[PDB]
Amino acid sequence: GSVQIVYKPVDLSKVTSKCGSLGNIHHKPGGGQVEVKSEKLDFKDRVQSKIGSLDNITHVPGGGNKKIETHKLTFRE
Amino acid sequence: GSVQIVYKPVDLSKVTSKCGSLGNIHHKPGGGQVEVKSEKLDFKDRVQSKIGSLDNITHVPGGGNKKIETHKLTFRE
Amino acid sequence: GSVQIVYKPVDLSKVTSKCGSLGNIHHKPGGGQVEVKSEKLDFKDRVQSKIGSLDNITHVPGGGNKKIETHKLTFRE
Amino acid sequence: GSVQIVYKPVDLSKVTSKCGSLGNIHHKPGGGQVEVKSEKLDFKDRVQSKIGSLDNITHVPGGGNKKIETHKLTFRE
Amino acid sequence: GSVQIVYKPVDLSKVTSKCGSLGNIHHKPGGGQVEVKSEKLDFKDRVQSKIGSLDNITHVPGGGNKKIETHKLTFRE
Amino acid sequence: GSVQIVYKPVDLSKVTSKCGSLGNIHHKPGGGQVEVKSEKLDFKDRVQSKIGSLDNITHVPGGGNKKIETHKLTFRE
Amino acid sequence: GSVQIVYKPVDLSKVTSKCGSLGNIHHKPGGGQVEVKSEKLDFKDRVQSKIGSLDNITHVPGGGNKKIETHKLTFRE
Amino acid sequence: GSVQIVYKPVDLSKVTSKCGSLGNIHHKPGGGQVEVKSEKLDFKDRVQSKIGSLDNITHVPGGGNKKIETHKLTFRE
Amino acid sequence: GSVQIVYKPVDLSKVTSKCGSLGNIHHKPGGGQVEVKSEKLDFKDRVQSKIGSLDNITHVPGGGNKKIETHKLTFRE
Amino acid sequence: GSVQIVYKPVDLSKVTSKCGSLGNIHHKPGGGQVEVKSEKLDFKDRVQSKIGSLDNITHVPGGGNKKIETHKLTFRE
Repeated sequence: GSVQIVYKPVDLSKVTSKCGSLGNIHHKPGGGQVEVKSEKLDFKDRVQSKIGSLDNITHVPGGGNKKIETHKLTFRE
Repeated sequence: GSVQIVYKPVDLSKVTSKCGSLGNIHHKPGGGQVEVKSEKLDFKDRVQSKIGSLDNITHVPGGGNKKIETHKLTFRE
Repeated sequence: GSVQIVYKPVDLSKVTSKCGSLGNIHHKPGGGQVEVKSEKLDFKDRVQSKIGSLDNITHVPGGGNKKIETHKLTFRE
Repeated sequence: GSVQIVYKPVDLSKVTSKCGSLGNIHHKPGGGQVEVKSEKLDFKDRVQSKIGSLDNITHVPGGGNKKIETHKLTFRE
Repeated sequence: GSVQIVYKPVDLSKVTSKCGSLGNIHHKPGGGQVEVKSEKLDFKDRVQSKIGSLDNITHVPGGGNKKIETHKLTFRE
Repeated sequence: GSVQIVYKPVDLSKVTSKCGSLGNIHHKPGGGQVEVKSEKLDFKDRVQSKIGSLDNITHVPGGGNKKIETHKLTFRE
Repeated sequence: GSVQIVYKPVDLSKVTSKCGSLGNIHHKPGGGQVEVKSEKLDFKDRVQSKIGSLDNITHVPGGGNKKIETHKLTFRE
Repeated sequence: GSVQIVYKPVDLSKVTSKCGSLGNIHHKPGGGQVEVKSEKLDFKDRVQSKIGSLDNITHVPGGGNKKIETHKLTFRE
Repeated sequence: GSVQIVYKPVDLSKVTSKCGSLGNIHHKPGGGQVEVKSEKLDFKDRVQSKIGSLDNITHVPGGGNKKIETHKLTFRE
Repeated sequence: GSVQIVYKPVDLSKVTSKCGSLGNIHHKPGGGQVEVKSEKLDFKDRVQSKIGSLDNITHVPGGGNKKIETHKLTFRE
């Protein structure tokens, strides 16, 4: 019972950006107010939690391109 | 019982952007107010939670292109 | 019982944008007010939750193109 | 029962950015106010938690491109 | 029962940025105020926690590109 | 007798190929026979001769693109 | 008799190939026979001769692209 | 009789190849026979001769790209 | 009779190859036979001769790219 | 009769190869036979001769790139 598996994908891909100018961004929000009340906290096992967050993010990449490639060969029995 | 599997996809793809100018963005919201009250918190197993969030994001990539490619060969029995 | 499987798709695709100018965006909302009251929280297993959110997002990519490609060969028995 | 598995994907990919100028970013939010009250905290097992956060991030990469590639060959029995 | 596994992926990838100028970034938020009250803290096992944080980050890489590659061959029995 | 000659041709040309897959070429001619009889050969001055040849050529370039350019400026008086 | 000659050709040309896969070339001719009979050979001056040849050429370049350029400026008086 | 000659050609050309995979070339000709009969050879001046040849060439360059440039400026009086 | 010759060609050219994999070349010709009969050879002046040859060449360069440049400035009076 | 010749060609050229893998070359010709008969050889002046040769060449350079440059300035009076 011969089994042959050949796995050779070829990727010549290209994720590209060109910008001539990326300027004059202004991020001036007014002041936020967050008031969170939790009487008891009791986290267990796998938990990711954000309580009372005020995030002011300015994210200006000249690129920002991305490429996620996943390869997976699975030979069970 | 011979089995042959050949897996060679070819990808010459291209995700491209061109911009001449990317300017003059203004992000000036008024002040937000969040008030969340939870009497008891009890998270378990796998939980992702956001409570009381005020997120002011300015995201200006010159590109921002993306390419998600997934390959999967599965040989069970 | 010979089995031959040849898997070679060819992709010369192209997801492209051209813009001459991308300017003069203004994002000035009035102030929001969120008031959420939950007497008890009890999350279990796999849960994604957002409670009391005020998100002010300005997303101005010069591109923003995307390409999701999924390949899957499955050989059961 | 001969088994041959050949795994040689070829990747000549390219995630590239070009910007002529990336300037004049201003990040001037108003002052935020976060007030979080939790009567008892009791975290267990694997927990990631953020309580009372005021994050003012300015992230201006000249690039910011990324490439996540995952390869996985799995030979069970 | 001969088993041969050949694992030789080839990667000639390239994550590249070019910027002509990356200047004139101003990060002047107003003063934040965080007040977090937790009556008792009791962390156990694996816990990552942030309580009462005011982070003012200015992150301006001339590049900022990244490449995460993961290879994994698993031969169980 | 003022003579001004400005010779500035501008060339942004582009000779491009994209081939996803180029395979499975078989060049299997039958055997040939060449018989040339002569007695005298008296070549002189500029002679490019070729007598009694049997060529089998498999020429498979990945692009094989050509660009031939020729600029001449001649000036007598 | 002022003579001005300005010779500034500008060349931004581009001869490009992209081949995803270039494989499986078989060059299997049958055996050939060449028989050339002569008595006198009297080559003189510039003679490029080739008598009785049997060439088997497998030429498989990955690009094989060419660019041939020629600039001449001739000036008599 | 003032004579000014300005010879400044500008060359930003580009001869490029990208091959993902270049494999599986078989060059298996049958055996050839070459028989050349002569009596006198009387080559003189400039003769490039080649008598009775049997070439088997497998030429597989990864790029094999060429660029041939030629600049001449000739000035008589 | 003032004569000015300015010879400044500018060359930013680029002859480039990228090959992911270059393998599995087989050069297995059958055996050849060459028989050349002559009586007199009387070569003189400049003769480049080659009599009775049998070449088997496997030429597999990783790039094999060439750039040939030639500048001449000739000035008589 | 003032004569000024300025010869300043500027060369930023680039002859480049990138090969990920270069392997599995087999050069296995059959045995050849060469038989050359003559009686007199009377070479004179400049003769480059080659009689009765049998070459087996495996030439596998990692790059094998070439750049040939030639500058001449000739000045008579």
